[PDB]
Amino acid sequence: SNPPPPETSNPNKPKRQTNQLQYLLRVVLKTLWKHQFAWPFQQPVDAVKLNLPDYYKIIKTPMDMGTIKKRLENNYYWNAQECIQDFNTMFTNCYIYNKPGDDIVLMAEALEKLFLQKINELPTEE
Ligand SMILES: Cc1cc(-c2ccc3nc(C4CCOCC4)n(CCOC(F)(F)F)c3c2)cn(C)c1=O
Repeated sequence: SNPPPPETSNPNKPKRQTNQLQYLLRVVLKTLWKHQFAWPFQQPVDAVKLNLPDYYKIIKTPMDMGTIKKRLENNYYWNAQECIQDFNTMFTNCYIYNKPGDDIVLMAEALEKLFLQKINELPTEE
């Protein structure tokens, strides 16, 4: 079976809204989410559907943009670094699991190049 997805709401975890988190939702996530290659990354890796019985024996910290979108829209995060780390983990998971040269890796690398551009433009905290 698939594991439960990463949590997106937890009453015990404090949260805030900042201009950097709003930029991560309206600019960074929005740019990647609408990209032609977004869709393998728009929901948790479905190892059952994809017939990957080893995926969740290898990847300890799965992450995907559907999870990140909900985390931002429902204020799961305290700071922008947590969200940036989620994006970074999503990319490195892809590079750990897949063969170099697989199409999913080329897709990840195109999204990552855009992510890096957008994050360098992160606004000073207001
Ligand atoms: C290992 C891994 C896999 C994927 C990933 C995620 C979702 C995917 N949905 C499909 C197809 C399956 C058949 O029904 C139509 C959709 N593929 C297969 C085609 O993917 C491709 F287009 F990219 F080639 C999916 C693959 C996502 N990350 C992050 C992975 O590491």
